Amino acid sequence: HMKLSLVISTSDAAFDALAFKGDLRKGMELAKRVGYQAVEIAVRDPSIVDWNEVKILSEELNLPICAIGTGQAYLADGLSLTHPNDEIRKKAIERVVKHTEVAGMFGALVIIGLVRGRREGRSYEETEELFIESMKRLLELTEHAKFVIEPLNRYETDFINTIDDALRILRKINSNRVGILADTFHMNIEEVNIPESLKRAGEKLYHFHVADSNRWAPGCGHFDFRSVFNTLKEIGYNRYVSVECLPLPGGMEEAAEIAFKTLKELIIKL
Ligand SMILES: O=C(CO)[C@@H](O)CO
Ligand SMILES: [Mn+2]
Repeated sequence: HMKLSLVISTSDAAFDALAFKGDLRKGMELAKRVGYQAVEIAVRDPSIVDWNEVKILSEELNLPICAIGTGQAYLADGLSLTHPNDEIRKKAIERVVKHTEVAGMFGALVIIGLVRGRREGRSYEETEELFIESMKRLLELTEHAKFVIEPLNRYETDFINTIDDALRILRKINSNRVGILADTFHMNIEEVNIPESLKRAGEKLYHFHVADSNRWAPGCGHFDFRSVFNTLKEIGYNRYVSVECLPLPGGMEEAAEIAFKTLKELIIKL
């Protein structure tokens, strides 16, 4: 009952509103043509996008938006939920609230990846406490939003690198509106035994990102997707499997097609 989704890259609408709209339309039409059941997007600042135009596009194509990424809020705007400057922490929370407003229009998950920030020379314990405070604030501020924490590899952050790191935090937050997003590219570096890590996540696995070991289309590296999909079946995972990969080999369209074929075969034989 798993469903396949495609992450589509979009230009920043502040830089070029027409480019954003063009990228989005092209990406959603590509997704539908290949066979994906939903798309996933990433936006830096939701306040500059016309979301009713996006919803019309989603309706016309019968293509839901299943998740909204937030990482550029950190990479471009320096906003972090654990920033040592409480003013920036507040601005980060305010930004992510705007992401939840968009997510509510689509029934989408809000991804908490890089926007959580890094240790920045501090103890893990302090960073974790600040993060939990910020997540609790986000939950107090929202009635329906659902969040997923994505463990990322050591080169992207030193805060939450493993599924176990995230499960520990979920137990402290204590809300079913926060779960885990596992990403096979990141797990290939950070997890000891990936099937075991996913069993530990269990019901807390709310979303799934796939890319091969080199972050190319699934099928084009050496990651063992077979064992992963066996485990997803065993834990009863029935939500989205979202392709978040480099446009390789051979560009965005070719990568999306290769990814779909690889994943579809695994799912159907499972
Ligand atoms: O995996 C992610 C976002 O899901 C980060 O590495 C940024 O691409
Ligand atoms: Mn990811």
